[PDB]
Amino acid sequence: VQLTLFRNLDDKFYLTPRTMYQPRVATISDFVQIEGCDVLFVNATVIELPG
Amino acid sequence: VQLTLFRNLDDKFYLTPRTMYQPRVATISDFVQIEGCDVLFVNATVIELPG
Ligand SMILES: *[C@@H]1O[C@H](CO)[C@@H](O[C@@H]2O[C@H](CO)[C@@H](O)[C@H](O)[C@H]2NC(C)=O)[C@H](O)[C@H]1NC(C)=O
Ligand SMILES: *[C@@H]1O[C@H](CO)[C@@H](O)[C@H](O)[C@H]1NC(C)=O
Repeated sequence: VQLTLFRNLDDKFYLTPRTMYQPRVATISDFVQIEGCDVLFVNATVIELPG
Repeated sequence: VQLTLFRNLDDKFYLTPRTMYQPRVATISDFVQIEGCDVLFVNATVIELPG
């Protein structure tokens, strides 16, 4: 919960801390899969998902 | 070590915090592999291991 998720120009997902701006490439081990969604989530397909 | 491991009704492994009951599915990235076993470990086969 200490990381922020954003998107670069090429629409790749990146993570950064909030203490300093040190962006890194988001991988599949950085996420937890849950049943429901949210209205504030970003919509993406399996093609654009993190590797 | 802040998470508790348990089994759901379909014999699938789940992890939850001990501050609130917020269960989530356990993945292989959540585990550390060691040589030995204790007597209080659940017996399982490679087939029924977390995805
Ligand atoms: C997990 O399986 C192991 C392997 O069978 C069990 O260890 C055996 O325990 C019995 C008593 O229940 C002993 O008589 C055997 O000698 C043990 N075998 C070995 C190879 O150590 C273990 O008890 C099982 N654990 C659980 C929680 O069911
Ligand atoms: C995602 O799609 C849903 C419908 O499935 C829509 O209501 C929502 O506004 C979309 N969200 C974004 C961020 O585009």
